[PDB]
Amino acid sequence: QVQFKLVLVGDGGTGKTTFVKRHLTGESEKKYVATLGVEVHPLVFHTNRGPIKFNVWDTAGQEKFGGLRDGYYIQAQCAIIMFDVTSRVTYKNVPNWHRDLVRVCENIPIVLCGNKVDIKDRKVKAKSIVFHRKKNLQYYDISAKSNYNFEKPFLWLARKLIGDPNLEFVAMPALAPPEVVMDPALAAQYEHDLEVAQTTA
Amino acid sequence: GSWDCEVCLVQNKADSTKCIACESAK
Ligand SMILES: Nc1nc2c(ncn2[C@@H]2O[C@H](COP(=O)(O)OP(=O)(O)O)[C@@H](O)[C@H]2O)c(=O)[nH]1
Ligand SMILES: [Mg+2]
Ligand SMILES: [Zn+2]
Repeated sequence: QVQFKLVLVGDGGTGKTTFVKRHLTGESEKKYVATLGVEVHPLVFHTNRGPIKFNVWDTAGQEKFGGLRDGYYIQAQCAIIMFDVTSRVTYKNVPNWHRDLVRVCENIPIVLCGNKVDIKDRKVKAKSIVFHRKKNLQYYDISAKSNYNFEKPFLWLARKLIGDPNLEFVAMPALAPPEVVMDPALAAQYEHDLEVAQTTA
Repeated sequence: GSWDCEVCLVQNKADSTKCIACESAK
């Protein structure tokens, strides 16, 4: 069985727990690690080359009080760094998370995710999201509450870890139904805005 | 040989008596 420890980090309140819990089996088969106060969600995705399991480490809120302990990071093979596109300070703190992460983990593939893009009054827009470009990371807009772009970070990570740029997910995992609607037009605009931003500067 | 932690799922060495991550016993 192919599996990877994936650490999910970012400021308190950015939507990490809401994001990981979208995956229904990941939630039903989650494991609590009492010593570190972590829940590990085993998220299986079915690819054209078979199942890949991401064991996603979600905190119990301790990130609100400072950096996470070494044991949280140890043996991570990949990571998602999340911020909230409605809270500029959460984006300002991304470089801190990246530092703390790479201090313990070095090499690993990392996706940067701007969460909550379902919220109309967006504060951190495409033109301001630069950190990934500075550090060779992949970026996605997401909305945990609507499942918007849910699979994207996992698929990018899988391709990187497996070393197969043509890897595909055969089907989406079973997800909790969207609690909010992600306006298709809005999504189209944000995707374009990221394209424009990517070709810019 | 190596052993997967049944508490946190991290892969550990044969030498390891406890998990390098979560300190759980083999
Ligand atoms: N509108 C919206 N709210 C969200 C989204 N994701 C999380 N939230 C809200 O943000 C708050 C914190 O979410 P939580 O998962 O606890 O964030 P965490 O502390 O990083 O784990 C909660 O009230 C969530 O309902 C999202 O995609 N859209
Ligand atoms: Mg949380
Ligand atoms: Zn362990």
